[PDB]
Amino acid sequence: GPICEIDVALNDGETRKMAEMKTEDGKVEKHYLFYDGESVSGKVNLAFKQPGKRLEHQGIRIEFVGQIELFNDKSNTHEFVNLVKELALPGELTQSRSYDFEFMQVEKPYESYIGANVRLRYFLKVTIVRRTDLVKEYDLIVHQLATYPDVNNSIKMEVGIEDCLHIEFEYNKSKYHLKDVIVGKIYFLLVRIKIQHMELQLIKKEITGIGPSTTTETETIAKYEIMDGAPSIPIRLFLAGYDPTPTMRDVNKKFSVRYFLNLVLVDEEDRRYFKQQEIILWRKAPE
Amino acid sequence: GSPRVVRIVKSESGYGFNVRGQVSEGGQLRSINGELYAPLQHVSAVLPGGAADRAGVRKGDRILEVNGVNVEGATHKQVVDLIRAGEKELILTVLSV
Ligand SMILES: [Hg+2]
Ligand SMILES: [Hg+2]
Repeated sequence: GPICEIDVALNDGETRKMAEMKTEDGKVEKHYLFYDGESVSGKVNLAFKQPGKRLEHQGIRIEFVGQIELFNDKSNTHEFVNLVKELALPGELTQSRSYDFEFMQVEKPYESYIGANVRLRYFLKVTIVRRTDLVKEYDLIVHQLATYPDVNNSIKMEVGIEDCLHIEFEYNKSKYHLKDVIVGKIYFLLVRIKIQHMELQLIKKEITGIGPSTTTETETIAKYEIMDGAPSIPIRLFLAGYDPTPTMRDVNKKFSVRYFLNLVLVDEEDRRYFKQQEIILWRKAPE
Repeated sequence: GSPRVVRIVKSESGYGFNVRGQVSEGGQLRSINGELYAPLQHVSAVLPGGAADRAGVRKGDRILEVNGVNVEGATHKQVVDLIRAGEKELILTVLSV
């Protein structure tokens, strides 16, 4: 076509904050950050390469879209959120033009999630309806905030065979915020048998199924190598160095993301012991 | 659903309204009128002609404060106990449906 490019410029501009999501490659991508209920407003700038050049179009649109995209191949894709703003009726453009848009209080229920088997995305999409329409997408990030009291639930998990070997792990809460510290103690209540190796691991389970069809991808956020072995021990796990996401549960039934503490132990007999507990992560407001 | 104040003068037996909502403390921050709030209790029932009905409390109203005390995130018992202070005038700050 005759357009050099489609530009989307938010009003918030310099002042509005930005966030970084990891792409599939692992490069950082920076985008403007929004919350539930916040307005999305700006300008759409269309530039012709050459002025006085008629373009006949069926329409000019901008949309705000919250998308869930499942298994990487299409098309289980559905838009839980869709707003439309018509910038121009069927007609023509002979010269660069700059449209205003404003979506007034925009539901953004879910935090953007880029996953191996699922993607939840928000974007502004400029569409020029022709003849194959011209499309431009402008990526937005949404964070889900929450609030919980500072108290100690003092959960514990144990790895125990019976009378001969017993190991207890005790930590302060079942719900941690994204910059929180997990505070723990590993009690050796009983060791009739030497311990070859002990691990504490923080892992994420992304469950990306619909109905009977179900799939789990597991990743290990952290490892605490308590014992190379073999001879209680205080545990402090600092969530802020890492890059976890809040717990996301049954999001549109499409997927869930959950976080677990695993206590893994290996004895002198090379027998493995495993105990797993779920913890809930949340994002504390910036302010 | 912009926030407004409501003054309910105890009449006879009750304030003439009921509250339902979450048992847990805290929760997600969601927008009401583009403004973010922790989960809120709401008015489940209003007794017709009762003291809350005259004061202009409407069904569905979500309680942001009780006598100026913010109750975002509060459990159902907390709010209910706070309403039952027993004081003859109750002032609510509510977010209408
Ligand atoms: Hg250009
Ligand atoms: Hg033994």
